[PDB]
Amino acid sequence: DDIYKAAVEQLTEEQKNEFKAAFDIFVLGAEDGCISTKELGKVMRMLGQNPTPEELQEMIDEVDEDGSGTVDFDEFLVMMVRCMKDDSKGKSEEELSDLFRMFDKNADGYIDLDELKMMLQATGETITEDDIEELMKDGDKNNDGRIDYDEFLEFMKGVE
Amino acid sequence: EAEKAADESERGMKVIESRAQKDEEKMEIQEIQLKEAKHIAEDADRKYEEVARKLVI
Repeated sequence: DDIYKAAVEQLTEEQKNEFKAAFDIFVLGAEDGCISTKELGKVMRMLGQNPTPEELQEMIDEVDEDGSGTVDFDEFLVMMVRCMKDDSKGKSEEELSDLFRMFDKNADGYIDLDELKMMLQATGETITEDDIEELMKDGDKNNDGRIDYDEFLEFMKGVE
Repeated sequence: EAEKAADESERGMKVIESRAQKDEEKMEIQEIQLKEAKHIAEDADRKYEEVARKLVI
């Protein structure tokens, strides 16, 4: 979304040095970015970042959307920066508890994924295929018919 | 005496030239070998992390 565009605008130069080092290491001259996911993972490990093997697998399976290997440095760079950790623990657990206290209009020690749906509906925001289903699926991730407090934590932990 | 000494000195100089060239060859060969070694090391490291994860699970 627009957050990725903003992150592109706020290009952090400290990590930009390492990302352009990756640009140089990969591109051996007029290379149109064939996307060597092996080279991608080797760069990710080399540059000090800690990519999970599943993250590198996703990188392998979410590249070469052109079909010719040549992937625009824009989308590839966005994928690289987002796969890189850019977050501060996603708020505080005390904030989470206080806000869940706010959300417990049912006053039953938790909230409901239906209650969650209605509360976000009160926001007057667009709900789509990206929205709606997985929202309630992962809010009550354990699928108790209601969103427990720890379920509310696990739904959006580490996210700002 | 001086001319004979000149011939022998050039002899020794040329011998050291050739030896140094051979050594440079061996140096570059060991250099590419060392790079290959580092890559093998990193591959083994990744495999190790992976198998550790599996065993924990």
